[PDB]
Amino acid sequence: DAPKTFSYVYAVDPSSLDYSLTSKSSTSDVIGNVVDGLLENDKYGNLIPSLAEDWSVSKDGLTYTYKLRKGVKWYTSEGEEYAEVKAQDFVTGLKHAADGKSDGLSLVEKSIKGLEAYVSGETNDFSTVGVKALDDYTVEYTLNNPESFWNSKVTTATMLPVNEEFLNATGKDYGAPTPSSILYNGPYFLKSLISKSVIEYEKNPNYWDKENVKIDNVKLTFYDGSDQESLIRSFTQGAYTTARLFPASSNFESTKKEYGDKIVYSPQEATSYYLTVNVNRQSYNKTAKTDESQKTSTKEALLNKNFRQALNFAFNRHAYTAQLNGEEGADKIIRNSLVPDNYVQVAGKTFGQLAQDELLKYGEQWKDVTLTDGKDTIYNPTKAKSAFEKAKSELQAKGVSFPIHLDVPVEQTDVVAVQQTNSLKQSIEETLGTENVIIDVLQMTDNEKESITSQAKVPTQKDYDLNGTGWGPDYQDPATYLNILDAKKGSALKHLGITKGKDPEVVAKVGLDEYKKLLDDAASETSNLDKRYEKYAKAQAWVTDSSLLIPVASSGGSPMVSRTVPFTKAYSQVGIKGDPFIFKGMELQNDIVTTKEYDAAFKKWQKEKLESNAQYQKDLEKHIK
Amino acid sequence: DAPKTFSYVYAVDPSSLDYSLTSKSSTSDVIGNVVDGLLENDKYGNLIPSLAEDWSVSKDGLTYTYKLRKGVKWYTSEGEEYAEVKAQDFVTGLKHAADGKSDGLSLVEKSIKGLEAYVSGETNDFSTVGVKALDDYTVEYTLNNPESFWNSKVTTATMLPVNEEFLNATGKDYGAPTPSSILYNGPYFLKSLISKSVIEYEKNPNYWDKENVKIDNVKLTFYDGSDQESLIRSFTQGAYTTARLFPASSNFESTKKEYGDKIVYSPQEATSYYLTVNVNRQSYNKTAKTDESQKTSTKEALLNKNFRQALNFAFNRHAYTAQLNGEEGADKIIRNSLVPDNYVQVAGKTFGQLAQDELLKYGEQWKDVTLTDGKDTIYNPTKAKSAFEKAKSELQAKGVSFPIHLDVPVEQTDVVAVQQTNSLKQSIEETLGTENVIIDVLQMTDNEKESITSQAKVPTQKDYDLNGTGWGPDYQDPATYLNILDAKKGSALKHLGITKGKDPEVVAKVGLDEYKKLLDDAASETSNLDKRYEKYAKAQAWVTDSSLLIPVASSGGSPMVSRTVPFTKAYSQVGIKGDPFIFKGMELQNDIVTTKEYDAAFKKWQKEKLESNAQYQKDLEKHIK
Repeated sequence: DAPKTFSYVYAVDPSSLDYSLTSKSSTSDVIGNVVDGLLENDKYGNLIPSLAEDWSVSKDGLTYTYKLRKGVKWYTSEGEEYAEVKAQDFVTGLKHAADGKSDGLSLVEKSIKGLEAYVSGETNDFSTVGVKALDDYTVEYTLNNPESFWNSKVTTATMLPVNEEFLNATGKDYGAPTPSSILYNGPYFLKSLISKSVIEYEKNPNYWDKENVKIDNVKLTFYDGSDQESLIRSFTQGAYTTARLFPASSNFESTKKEYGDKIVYSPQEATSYYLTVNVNRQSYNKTAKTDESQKTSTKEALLNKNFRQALNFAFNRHAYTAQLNGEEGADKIIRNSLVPDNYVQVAGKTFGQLAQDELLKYGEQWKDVTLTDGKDTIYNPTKAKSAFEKAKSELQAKGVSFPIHLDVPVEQTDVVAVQQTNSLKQSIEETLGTENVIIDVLQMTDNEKESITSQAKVPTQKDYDLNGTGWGPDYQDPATYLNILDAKKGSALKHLGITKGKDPEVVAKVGLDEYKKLLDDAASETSNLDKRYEKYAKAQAWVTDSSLLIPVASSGGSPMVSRTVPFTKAYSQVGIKGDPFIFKGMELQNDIVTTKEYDAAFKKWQKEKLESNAQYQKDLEKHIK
Repeated sequence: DAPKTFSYVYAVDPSSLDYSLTSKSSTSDVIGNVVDGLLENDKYGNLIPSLAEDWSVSKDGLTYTYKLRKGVKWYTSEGEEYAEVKAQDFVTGLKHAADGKSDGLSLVEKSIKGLEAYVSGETNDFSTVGVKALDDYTVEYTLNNPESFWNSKVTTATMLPVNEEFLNATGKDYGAPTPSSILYNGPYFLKSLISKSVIEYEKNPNYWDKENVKIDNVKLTFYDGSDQESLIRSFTQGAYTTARLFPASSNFESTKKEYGDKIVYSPQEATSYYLTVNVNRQSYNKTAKTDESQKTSTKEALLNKNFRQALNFAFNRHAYTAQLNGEEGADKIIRNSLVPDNYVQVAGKTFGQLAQDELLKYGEQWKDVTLTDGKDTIYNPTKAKSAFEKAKSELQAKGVSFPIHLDVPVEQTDVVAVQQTNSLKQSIEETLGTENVIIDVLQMTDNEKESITSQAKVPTQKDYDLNGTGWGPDYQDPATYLNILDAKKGSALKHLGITKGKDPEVVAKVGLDEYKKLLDDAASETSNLDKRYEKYAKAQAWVTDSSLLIPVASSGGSPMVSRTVPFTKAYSQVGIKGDPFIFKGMELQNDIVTTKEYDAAFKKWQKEKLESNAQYQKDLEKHIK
């Protein structure tokens, strides 16, 4: 349901309940809950009607008139009806503040006409002061000067109403620090006021605005400041509704990890996911195209490198991976390469660092593109439109018809895959415009999607224009990734519609023959790791530029909570000795690992892993004999 | 202490424990914990010694030789010593993989010399294959070609050792999915393997590297994927050490708030804290200056506006408020003005918006300075050095001697105040250089700090050059702040060493007479709120430029946790009806408010409060009669 009791603390006892005579907040903090004035504040600070249901100010700004609500009663400490709140109770309160030498008078002493002369003593009768009860329900204030901020003063303790009969009947005991010494017309009764112990309010069931009083009981235990941690301790046990924390105390950091974020996203792993562009499709059993003019224009468009690059630059990876992971986890799985950035290294430089240095040769469009993990560096609508206009003119000189239709199958029963593909259609069509490119998302069963993609071994059966797939490593060398596009044995050629031994026509068109020379020149380096990894980085740059394997994401990046000490476990990306279920070296702890501790441990591990692998590689020389 | 049991899940049963014959990960995930090979991985991925205590490769890269550790034993399922691990066990394992038609052979089939011919069947004797036991503790591999990634292959299941006696003795039952079907030499014993139920490992107490095995017991309950939420549920009950979360499930968001950050910093409040520059000091009972030449040069320096602006631009507020609040709470209390940004508004434009528009008249140094809350916009070391060089030349033409010494008292027993003042000395001296300015932090008792600042009513007793103090509002008008510098009645003049009715000399030097004309012109507007608040914004711009009241911070910004529904409570900055202990309108809830929910509620409240106050101000017209 919803709680109706509020429990917290207070720090200063009220020495007096006479709100007319003192405005120290140790009194007002009680009185503001139990005694109402002319106006209130809403949740936005606006001065809204309280005991005055309406108010007006004269044209000259000197006269303020308040129309009171009629059915409002004063109530005793015991809850018994005393009398009806009348306009004269506002003359009484202000007259009591003057006669009683109140400390809260300087806000209105020189504003209310004739009041300053009455407090100084040069008049002895209150009739001259600019507060009048024109009738039982009309309070009128007259000021010396116009005050645009006057209404902000009517919510002070000095300006509250006081019943004259009760004031004189109780006499010297009026305003004593006990609940029986004042009368109540506000949202709450003061049920208990025990010095250096407790303050208790209970909702007044006859309050005129009882429906806005949503907390029925309020209890404030006395807090001396001797134990700053009693509050967060009581809150954790459920005794307090709220708890102030103190950043300077010796215990703040422990409090921070107990109530801080604990969800962490595992580091990205070695499997790389990408989209395969079918540049040699001869199966159209599942297409949205109608003409052969559309099939032809699509086939020529996909063979154009500028057109594949325009698709690449137009694809919003964050929106695509926000559908599978979180919005907070969307960047945690993005990969802009095929070989992971740090899969190997030479002289402290990661493979992605090497591959990026070879990438700008292919054109200015690769400026600022880093072949890294964690953030989409490829998506660029400006670059995508610039790439497409170049493709548009090349194709338009070949009788190509626009828009280009692109079939992308997806399993209808896979909600995330549908949402992801719909986002792919969205980002590309938004960037390139639907008069240019149309992504035809074809939803279908598990098996027909599978029958035209993953179990369509024969390339001539691959029935799509774009499809998502992945690849993971088998040995600690870039070739385990980069060999999948090998013109004669590459396993990824069937996903592009290319058979391993045929199609020299298509292989030459997409440039896979130039890639083949890059593969063999890199493979020839059997000993020199520097030359070897430099030459494979040239191959990765070709893949990035080719846009045949439009990168999407990696494995890993899954959210989790854990009491495992992170980055103590043995680590590997090939073999079995660093797999996820390897427990040698792993440490456990009693407390949940917080997100901040995990991210600080990850950055330190990243820094140490770089140094360790580099020192290890230098030490490979000592194992020669 | 530290837990020694790991509890989680597994999803695929091992169909076989014969690691030589299959490399499916449903087998390797078990075997990697219980059977060791030549090399391991450390926590960084490096291939480190395992059963081979050292290894070498020939100059041509074709021959790899591994020196085994001697005291390693094979152990039964029961924990009984079987035999000592010898080099021949690596010939046996690879020969078993060939004879048994293993699926994990394609990694090394064409690398190990003569192996491919043996698996194809054109040789029938294993003596031709490039794996040899040169003695009981020397394994030698011969490759067809050099492979810089070869060692990454020796941690695969296919490459693990196998005892020949046990292999032939157990026969057809070898590798069955039961723990008695293999032998153990790795970190763990396989204690239980019940299909679709449990996998249990126990630490092997005789393991050669037992000190790196820090988890004693591992239990993996079978997880079928039928209930994705069983994992986070079991983790919350303490049954699992870790738990994967699934961002697509209907329950992820609830999981996120249960394990997400819950600490929130209350919004900044109306009290403004600032540093008062003593421009008229005639009490030197607590100073670090020695000469009169230093007192004179300091007195003239503080009267220079460029010098006060250089101090202002040089003061790092984030570092100062990182000592009182958190490092995560440091910006949560910063204020760059005297009047709060949104204290009043005209036509949807906040007072800080008005004041900023009047600020750039005073010079280019106020470019990009916003008079807002939340982020230090004043601190600028470039602007501080540019301001000081202008001050340097003006003062150097008046016989002023550098560095300028500035006394700043602080209560020694107040740790935070000491740390804060030391950071003030740090940031200013780092920016301006210690040959130019020196901030002399004078630590002292509670009372002497109090005796020369807050209870030194007479201005001639103010014994400092800079001191921190604050001021809060009494009515909803900018004048409640801006009147404190009034030349004849302003309460803040004594903090600058200026008496309310005297010192026309000093008042004219710092320009407080020009400020006085700004105050009266603004005060003259009794009705037009637009002209009134525009003219007070001109006064605030003068204060910002004067740098007599160098702004520091606000009240509020305190960290807390709460079950209160935020921004339902009545709100006010003057009066008593919106004070912190006002409970009318406040709502409670059962769950702890998370930081994300509180910050989304704050931004929405900020947006609504702006619209509500503006609609309210337009509606003030209907109350005229």
